[PDB]
Amino acid sequence: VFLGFLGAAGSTMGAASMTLTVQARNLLSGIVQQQSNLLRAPECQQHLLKLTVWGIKQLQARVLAVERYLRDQQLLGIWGCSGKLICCTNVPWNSSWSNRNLSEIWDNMTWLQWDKEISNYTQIIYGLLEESQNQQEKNEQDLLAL
Amino acid sequence: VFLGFLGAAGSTMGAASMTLTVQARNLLSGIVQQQSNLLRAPECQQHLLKLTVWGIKQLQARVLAVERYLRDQQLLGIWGCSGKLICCTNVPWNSSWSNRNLSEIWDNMTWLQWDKEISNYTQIIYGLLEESQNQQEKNEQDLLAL
Amino acid sequence: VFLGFLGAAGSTMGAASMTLTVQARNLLSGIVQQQSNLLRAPECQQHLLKLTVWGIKQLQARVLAVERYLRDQQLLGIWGCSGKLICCTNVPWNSSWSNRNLSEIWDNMTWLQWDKEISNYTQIIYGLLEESQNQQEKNEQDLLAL
Amino acid sequence: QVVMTQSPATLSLSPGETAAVSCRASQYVDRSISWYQLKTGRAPRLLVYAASSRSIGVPDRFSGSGSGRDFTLTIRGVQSDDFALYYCQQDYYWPVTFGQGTRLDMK
Amino acid sequence: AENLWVTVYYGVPVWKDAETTLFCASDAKAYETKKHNVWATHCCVPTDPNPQEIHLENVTEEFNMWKNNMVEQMHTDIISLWDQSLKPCVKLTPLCVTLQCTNVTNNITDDMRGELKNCSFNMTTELRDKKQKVYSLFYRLDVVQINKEYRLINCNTSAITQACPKVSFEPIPIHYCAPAGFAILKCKDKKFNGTGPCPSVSTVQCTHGIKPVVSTQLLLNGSLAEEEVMIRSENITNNAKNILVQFNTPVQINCTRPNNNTRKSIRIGPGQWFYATGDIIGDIRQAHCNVSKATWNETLGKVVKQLRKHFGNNTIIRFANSSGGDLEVTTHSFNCGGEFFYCNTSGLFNSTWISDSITLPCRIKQIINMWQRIGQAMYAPPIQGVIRCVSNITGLILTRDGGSTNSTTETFRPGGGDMRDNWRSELYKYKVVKIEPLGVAPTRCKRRVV
Amino acid sequence: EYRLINCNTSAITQACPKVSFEPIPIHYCAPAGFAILKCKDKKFNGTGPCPSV
Amino acid sequence: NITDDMRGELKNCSFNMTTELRDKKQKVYSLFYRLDVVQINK
Amino acid sequence: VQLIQSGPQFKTPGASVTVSCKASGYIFTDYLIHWVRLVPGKGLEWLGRINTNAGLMYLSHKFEGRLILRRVVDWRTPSLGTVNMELRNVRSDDSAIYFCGRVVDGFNAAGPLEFWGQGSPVI
Ligand SMILES: *[C@@H]1O[C@H](CO)[C@@H](O[C@@H]2O[C@H](CO)[C@@H](O[C@@H]3O[C@H](CO[C@H]4O[C@H](CO[C@H]5O[C@H](CO)[C@@H](O)[C@H](O)[C@@H]5O)[C@@H](O)[C@H](O[C@H]5O[C@H](CO)[C@@H](O)[C@H](O)[C@@H]5O)[C@@H]4O)[C@@H](O)[C@H](O[C@H]4O[C@H](CO)[C@@H](O)[C@H](O)[C@@H]4O[C@H]4O[C@H](CO)[C@@H](O)[C@H](O)[C@@H]4O)[C@@H]3O)[C@H](O)[C@H]2NC(C)=O)[C@H](O)[C@H]1NC(C)=O
Ligand SMILES: *[C@@H]1O[C@H](CO)[C@@H](O[C@@H]2O[C@H](CO)[C@@H](O[C@@H]3O[C@H](CO[C@H]4O[C@H](CO)[C@@H](O)[C@H](O)[C@@H]4O)[C@@H](O)[C@H](O[C@H]4O[C@H](CO)[C@@H](O)[C@H](O)[C@@H]4O[C@H]4O[C@H](CO)[C@@H](O)[C@H](O)[C@@H]4O)[C@@H]3O)[C@H](O)[C@H]2NC(C)=O)[C@H](O)[C@H]1NC(C)=O
Ligand SMILES: *[C@@H]1O[C@H](CO)[C@@H](O[C@@H]2O[C@H](CO)[C@@H](O[C@@H]3O[C@H](CO)[C@@H](O)[C@H](O)[C@@H]3O)[C@H](O)[C@H]2NC(C)=O)[C@H](O)[C@H]1NC(C)=O
Ligand SMILES: *[C@@H]1O[C@H](CO)[C@@H](O[C@@H]2O[C@H](CO)[C@@H](O)[C@H](O)[C@H]2NC(C)=O)[C@H](O)[C@H]1NC(C)=O
Ligand SMILES: *[C@@H]1O[C@H](CO)[C@@H](O[C@@H]2O[C@H](CO)[C@@H](O)[C@H](O)[C@H]2NC(C)=O)[C@H](O)[C@H]1NC(C)=O
Ligand SMILES: *[C@@H]1O[C@H](CO)[C@@H](O[C@@H]2O[C@H](CO)[C@@H](O)[C@H](O)[C@H]2NC(C)=O)[C@H](O)[C@H]1NC(C)=O
Ligand SMILES: *[C@@H]1O[C@H](CO)[C@@H](O[C@@H]2O[C@H](CO)[C@@H](O)[C@H](O)[C@H]2NC(C)=O)[C@H](O)[C@H]1NC(C)=O
Ligand SMILES: *[C@@H]1O[C@H](CO)[C@@H](O[C@@H]2O[C@H](CO)[C@@H](O)[C@H](O)[C@H]2NC(C)=O)[C@H](O)[C@H]1NC(C)=O
Ligand SMILES: *[C@@H]1O[C@H](CO)[C@@H](O[C@@H]2O[C@H](CO)[C@@H](O)[C@H](O)[C@H]2NC(C)=O)[C@H](O)[C@H]1NC(C)=O
Ligand SMILES: *[C@@H]1O[C@H](CO)[C@@H](O[C@@H]2O[C@H](CO)[C@@H](O)[C@H](O)[C@H]2NC(C)=O)[C@H](O)[C@H]1NC(C)=O
Ligand SMILES: *[C@@H]1O[C@H](CO)[C@@H](O[C@@H]2O[C@H](CO)[C@@H](O)[C@H](O)[C@H]2NC(C)=O)[C@H](O)[C@H]1NC(C)=O
Ligand SMILES: *[C@@H]1O[C@H](CO)[C@@H](O[C@@H]2O[C@H](CO)[C@@H](O)[C@H](O)[C@H]2NC(C)=O)[C@H](O)[C@H]1NC(C)=O
Ligand SMILES: *[C@@H]1O[C@H](CO)[C@@H](O[C@@H]2O[C@H](CO)[C@@H](O)[C@H](O)[C@H]2NC(C)=O)[C@H](O)[C@H]1NC(C)=O
Ligand SMILES: *[C@@H]1O[C@H](CO)[C@@H](O[C@@H]2O[C@H](CO)[C@@H](O)[C@H](O)[C@H]2NC(C)=O)[C@H](O)[C@H]1NC(C)=O
Ligand SMILES: *[C@@H]1O[C@H](CO)[C@@H](O[C@@H]2O[C@H](CO)[C@@H](O)[C@H](O)[C@H]2NC(C)=O)[C@H](O)[C@H]1NC(C)=O
Ligand SMILES: *[C@@H]1O[C@H](CO)[C@@H](O)[C@H](O)[C@H]1NC(C)=O
Ligand SMILES: *[C@@H]1O[C@H](CO)[C@@H](O)[C@H](O)[C@H]1NC(C)=O
Ligand SMILES: *[C@@H]1O[C@H](CO)[C@@H](O)[C@H](O)[C@H]1NC(C)=O
Ligand SMILES: *[C@@H]1O[C@H](CO)[C@@H](O)[C@H](O)[C@H]1NC(C)=O
Ligand SMILES: *[C@@H]1O[C@H](CO)[C@@H](O)[C@H](O)[C@H]1NC(C)=O
Ligand SMILES: *[C@@H]1O[C@H](CO)[C@@H](O)[C@H](O)[C@H]1NC(C)=O
Ligand SMILES: *[C@@H]1O[C@H](CO)[C@@H](O)[C@H](O)[C@H]1NC(C)=O
Repeated sequence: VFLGFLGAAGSTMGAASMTLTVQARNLLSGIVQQQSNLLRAPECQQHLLKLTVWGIKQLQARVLAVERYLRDQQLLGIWGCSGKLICCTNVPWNSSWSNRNLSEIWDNMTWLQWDKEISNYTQIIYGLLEESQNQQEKNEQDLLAL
Repeated sequence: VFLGFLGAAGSTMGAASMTLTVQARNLLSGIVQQQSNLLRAPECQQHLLKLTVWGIKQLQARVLAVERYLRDQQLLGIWGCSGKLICCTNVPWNSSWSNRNLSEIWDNMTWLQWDKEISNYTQIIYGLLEESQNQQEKNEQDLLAL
Repeated sequence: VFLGFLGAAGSTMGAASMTLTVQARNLLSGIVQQQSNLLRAPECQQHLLKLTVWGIKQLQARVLAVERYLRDQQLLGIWGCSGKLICCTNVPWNSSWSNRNLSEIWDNMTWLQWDKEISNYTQIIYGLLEESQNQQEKNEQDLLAL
Repeated sequence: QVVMTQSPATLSLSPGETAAVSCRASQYVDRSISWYQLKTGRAPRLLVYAASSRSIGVPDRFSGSGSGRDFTLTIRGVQSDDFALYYCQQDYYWPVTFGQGTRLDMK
Repeated sequence: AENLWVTVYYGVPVWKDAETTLFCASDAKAYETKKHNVWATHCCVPTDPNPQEIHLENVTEEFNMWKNNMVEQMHTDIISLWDQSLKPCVKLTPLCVTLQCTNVTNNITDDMRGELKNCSFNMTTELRDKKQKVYSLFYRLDVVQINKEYRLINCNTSAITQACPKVSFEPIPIHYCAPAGFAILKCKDKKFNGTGPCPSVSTVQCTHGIKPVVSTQLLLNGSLAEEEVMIRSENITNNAKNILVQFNTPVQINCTRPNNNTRKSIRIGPGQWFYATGDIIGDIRQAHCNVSKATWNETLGKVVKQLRKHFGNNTIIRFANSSGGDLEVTTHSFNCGGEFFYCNTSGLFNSTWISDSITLPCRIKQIINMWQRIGQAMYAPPIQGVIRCVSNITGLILTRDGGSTNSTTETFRPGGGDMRDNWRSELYKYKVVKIEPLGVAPTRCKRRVV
Repeated sequence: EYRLINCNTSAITQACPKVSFEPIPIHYCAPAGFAILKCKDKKFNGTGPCPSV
Repeated sequence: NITDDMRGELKNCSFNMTTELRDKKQKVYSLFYRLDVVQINK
Repeated sequence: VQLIQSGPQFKTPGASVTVSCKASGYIFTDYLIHWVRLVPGKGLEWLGRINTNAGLMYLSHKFEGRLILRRVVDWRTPSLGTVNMELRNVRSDDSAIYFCGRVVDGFNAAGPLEFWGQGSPVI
């Protein structure tokens, strides 16, 4: 855990796609989330009760990490990707959002650069992914299929 | 998000089944759960620390939304529906719980009316769904299958 | 719910594998997590606000149950088991971790005894399960498959 | 009470010579005898916990012996550092009692 | 060596010992209408709906009542609730002034001579330019003679607060309940001595109801042993450790505070009130407790019979009274009908075992230091009328002196010790464990890649 | 000779001179998982089966 | 025994302080640094 | 393990004298604490012992009406605590060096003393 947390950040999209579990494992487990799960009492805890302001700040940090995690999982569920780090969809690429070939982006761009190129199309793409899944379920409820 | 949140409430069960992502998206995202995830500090936060009672009420609301969400997801997992908004099971309908044909309920009833008709059979049905999944796993652990 | 919560604890691994939903259902639902979800206000709540230390202790207990649940679910997701109480993997057994035949462990050992026999190989096994899933995804991204 | 009597009242010897202190109980005390080394300006040092069994930190110059009523403190290569008072302590019946004590003098 | 693969299971019935925070709950029946009861307000979560208990066939588990973190937690939470309920009360700072005191001689019996002092003083008033002359009776144990001039004892070290007159510290039973993800295991063997490999274990949702009664020497209103008197200790041969003795039958004790007593309130400030003790109606006599004599004979015969199993069946066992330099180490301390009693038990622990009723005189106090703090003190308001409590003695706290003489005897005395020994007498059967649902094992299946 | 009225029963605090208790409008908002339903009928008397929600 | 560089640096102040028993007063004194006090109206 | 005693005292005959011993570095409860008086012209005399957990006093039968032992503990801090001594009706016969000491581990039912203080002394 955290042995190369953002190690692929400067690498290409292709190479970086091979380290996806590395970042996923660090979204729900900060130091305080490890101390909170010791078999022994952590001892510190009395401090956070005697002084309730510190107790509240710690809980807010823990609750937020959980809420952010769950929201990303909910979107993957809605889009039809329950689990999987990499999933294919039926939404075609518009070639307006970005107009580059596969041999250019997977080999020459980093994920940070990509993110800064299509950031204002994010909501359009997410909207289409949701519509696609709804259409798929409508087709599933037809026993003659395709 | 929230552009027709309960819009299908007065519609029939059939039509309403086509809007399921609309309600699902609003279970983990109230206004305070959006403000809490800004890149900038929300600014308000000092108020909730200076006066710890308000800080606690806000956390209780956030924790509860998460717990309710997770409990529903756990039941779907137990019943054998990981993900999916609509899933088929192997539990037969009893015709005691409700005794109507498909052409009557999917076209003439709303979900609110349905809920008020079979509410005291809810636990029986949930119990059967769990038993069904356990039986399925017992059959899966047999390499000769069916 | 909780009608035989650890009832299989003294039973064999084989028999105990048939009660897995029994323990799973009790990880997110303690008494306070039921009282918190009443349609009526619980009434007690004012106590936990007037005296903020008790309010904080209760939230810490609730947040922790959620964090522990989610971490186990994240590991199952990473290892390629989204949902399911029982899942097969591609990691071979080393026969160093434990060197017993199937007819000995499934019929004569309890899960507690097993846990005390291979506890210091837990991290090795978990590491291998993650590597296996990453290798599987690398193979999936090949349209000629196997 | 159980009275302890030490003998001789005094020892007279040179460093490198051996030394011993006898102690006798007026009543049977089994193995409940301990020994102390006293010097002016210092609290008593415990040398022996019970009968023959020596305390922690004490050098091999010391050991004890005896039982019931007849006890001895044994000192081997006596050092100039050992020219101290010695006391026999009874710890079987309550109150804890001490003998009169003995003294190790230089020639 | 079989060709097996790793199979992952979730929901496996496995656990580890763990420390955590229990949340407490109560039976919301009669206790629900108590309203101002401290325990009925805190342990708000309703429980005991015919609660579940699940027998675990073939589970043997290690228990150790002397290292049980549930007791330490109970102790800490009791202290915190007491401080929280006293924190918002009046704070009687203005009372530490010179008092002018004389003896109460008004129809006092011989045993009450010098016990009560009639003290007058100059108190502050609600309007801040006036003073008033007021008086109150005090118990001898609450005052210090200085230089007829007296002061309250707690002047050198602390302010004295006043318990709020409506707050009731009545020890109604409470239950400890595990948070989700944890479980409480209970040891069911009869004649379990507090440690080791208990072969009969069940899980519970919550503990049985426990009354948080605070006392010294004699444990009141606890549970009883199932079959025989039990003697438990961390180490029975070490005369430094306390021995907890659990009776298998109760001994009934009747405690009273005679003297009709009245109460008056005095404004000390703007809505700030002090409760004074007014003249006693009727005559003046000592508080006392009554223990049946035959019963407090039969039950010692049982204790001795069991002590012989550890000390020798040819050993003489004698009981003797407490000896020490304080009140808190020699008496039986308890709260009765709201007032604090310090009773003399030398009339009980006086016998030698070689193989009507007992009246215990008792003194009372209004200024209580509580627990083991040096600063912090509480004034217990007086209660009008007379007080009568009927309680069950369910166990003893005993210590040994050490060895004695060659006659081979042992002497036992009422002990002292930390308040935690009172909770160890009820929570000895419970252990808290963390549930760990993931595990792996060899099987013949292999993930089929599709 | 006079006294302030609140002497027999309580201390009197003082509102802080900079604190303004001006009733600016506020809105009540539902937490996630809950919703607020509004009755739109004109001439609604406070009770019963409101048909426009 | 003050050096030249300490002249006027320390003040020896006596005053009527409250006591633990609220009907008495006590006369006590403490040294203070010049920078901690204000001369008004010794 | 350290035992720290208070300094020397002088008292008017008939007055009481109180001395103390602060103990630290081992658990205060457990390990009985004993008091021994040293008279240069007579030898050592045991006065009594105290059970620091229970707060119980055991005395040599010479001093039952004269000597009181007390202890102070705080469950918060197990490694620290004190033992106090009060001796009433002090006379010139009581001129002595008063010592505090602790029993050898495993001997609470007895009284060999492994650790010692400094000696008050009194008059
Ligand atoms: C539960 O609590 C009890 C306490 O109540 C714990 O028991 C105690 O355990 C410690 C060990 O940790 C023992 O310490 C050792 O004692 C021996 C001496 O033992 C003999 O003499 C005893 C004298 O007692 C008298 O007084 C009592 C009280 O009034 C009377 O009742 C007696 O009758 C006597 O008059 C006697 O009691 C002993 O018998 C008892 O114990 C034996 C088992 O040991 C039983 O069989 C008997 O039936 C009976 O119950 C016995 O006759 C000392 O010699 C030891 O010192 C050596 O070892 C030390 C180790 O640290 C070392 O530092 C010393 O320097 C010394 O070393 C010597 O020996 C070494 C051997 O390896 C050599 O290498 C070394 O060079 C040197 O030569 C030690 O002090 C306590 O005695 C014992 N207390 C009691 C009361 O029994 C028990 O452990 C606790 N249990 C648990 C689970 O926690
Ligand atoms: C071991 O276990 C036993 C058994 O539970 C326990 O004994 C019981 O202790 C409680 C607490 O002291 C006793 O309860 C009190 O009883 C008196 C007497 O009432 C009798 O008469 C009425 C009819 O008039 C009957 O209904 C009743 O059953 C009795 O027969 C009551 O007067 C007490 O009420 C006052 O104090 C309460 C404090 O909690 C208040 O909540 C209540 O509102 C009352 O206060 C008000 O009135 C007062 C008088 O005017 C006034 O001074 C106050 O300011 C306020 O305005 C209370 O109910 C119970 O009877 C005992 N049971 C038995 C069999 O004796 C032991 O105490 C326990 N041992 C230990 C060590 O814990
Ligand atoms: C404690 O001391 C107070 C005094 O500080 C005692 O109260 C006093 O009692 C006397 C009678 O013994 C009262 O005097 C009489 O008053 C009546 C009128 O009520 C008058 O007719 C008689 O001739 C006589 O003067 C006195 O006023 C009263 N003082 C106060 C302040 O109440 C109190 O009784 C003592 N209590 C105890 C238990 O000792
Ligand atoms: C940082 O950039 C350099 C330069 O583009 C990367 O270097 C490549 O490394 C691979 C693996 O060793 C070689 O096969 C390539 O030929 C190298 N490129 C060039 C132009 O020589 C380096 O890998 C990048 N860092 C990371 C973490 O990806
Ligand atoms: C509210 O009820 C009306 C009446 O039943 C629904 O009207 C139907 O609308 C569909 C779509 O335009 C038509 O094909 C049907 O013929 C209409 N029904 C009738 C009887 O004329 C209306 O859709 C309902 N509202 C919602 C949200 O479903
Ligand atoms: C506790 O152990 C006993 C003894 O091993 C188990 O008894 C078996 O029960 C099954 C079902 O009734 C029988 O078919 C076996 O023949 C019994 N075994 C023997 C040796 O007779 C008992 O089931 C175990 N408890 C649990 C919960 O599994
Ligand atoms: C209340 O205060 C008054 C003074 O305001 C005390 O009365 C004086 O006491 C002193 C001795 O301390 C005498 O020398 C005065 O002559 C007394 N004056 C009067 C008018 O009597 C009074 O004793 C105080 N009361 C109490 C109960 O302490
Ligand atoms: C409770 O009873 C157990 C036995 O059931 C005691 O444990 C044994 O004690 C003897 C010595 O008397 C040892 O030889 C055994 O090896 C111990 N057995 C085990 C499993 O530990 C235990 O000491 C008793 N507890 C108390 C406080 O008296
Ligand atoms: C404890 O027992 C004594 C008897 O020894 C009780 O005192 C008696 O009470 C009755 C009724 O008031 C009187 O008639 C007797 O004269 C009293 N006897 C004596 C010797 O005083 C006492 O009431 C009992 N205490 C409790 C709490 O019940
Ligand atoms: C404690 O008080 C109870 C009363 O509450 C006493 O019990 C009564 O005893 C008499 C005989 O003297 C019987 O006639 C009554 O029927 C009993 N009453 C009840 C309710 O049981 C009890 O004896 C007293 N205990 C002591 C030690 O004095
Ligand atoms: C323990 O019991 C003894 C009696 O066996 C009490 O001894 C009496 O103490 C008083 C002073 O408190 C003396 O006036 C008596 O003369 C003593 N009696 C005898 C026979 O000498 C001792 O006080 C009791 N201890 C406690 C704490 O109550
Ligand atoms: C505790 O109670 C006992 C028994 O009543 C008291 O011992 C008696 O005290 C009186 C003096 O009030 C003596 O005349 C008796 O001779 C004593 N009895 C015995 C057997 O010696 C004891 O004093 C009380 N304890 C305290 C601290 O007051
Ligand atoms: C402890 O028990 C003894 C008896 O073993 C009590 O002493 C007796 O008291 C009666 C009066 O009730 C006298 O007639 C006897 O002569 C006394 N006998 C002896 C040997 O002294 C003693 O009072 C009891 N102690 C307490 C505190 O009650
Ligand atoms: C003293 O103990 C007795 C015996 O346990 C208690 O009386 C029993 O209480 C239970 C309820 O917990 C009832 O089911 C039994 O029927 C009662 N038995 C009898 C013979 O009445 C008694 O309540 C206890 N006293 C106190 C003050 O707690
Ligand atoms: C403490 O208070 C006393 C008065 O209670 C002060 O002494 C008086 O001071 C005034 C001037 O302010 C003189 O006129 C009086 O004659 C003094 N009276 C006496 C008895 O000396 C005293 O100065 C104050 N002390 C301090 C250090 O401020
Ligand atoms: C949309 O993103 C592109 C990225 O190349 C940027 O140049 C453009 O200014 C963005 N549009 C707006 C309105 O910010
Ligand atoms: C069960 O539900 C039906 C719905 O039609 C209702 O009429 C009936 O009264 C309910 N039963 C009970 C016991 O409430
Ligand atoms: C590893 O587990 C085995 C279980 O049989 C145990 O015997 C061994 O001591 C453990 N290794 C270490 C270093 O604790
Ligand atoms: C008042 O108490 C003292 C002891 O403090 C006593 O000497 C005096 O005689 C008592 N006076 C009366 C009247 O009882
Ligand atoms: C502290 O208490 C003692 C009595 O133990 C008393 O003599 C002394 O005067 C008190 N201290 C103060 C400042 O009043
Ligand atoms: C208590 O039991 C002993 C047993 O030896 C007996 O001698 C004594 O008389 C009994 N006491 C009473 C009051 O029955
Ligand atoms: C005390 O300080 C003042 C200045 O505030 C100075 O004028 C005066 O001379 C000093 N007195 C002495 C004795 O130093």
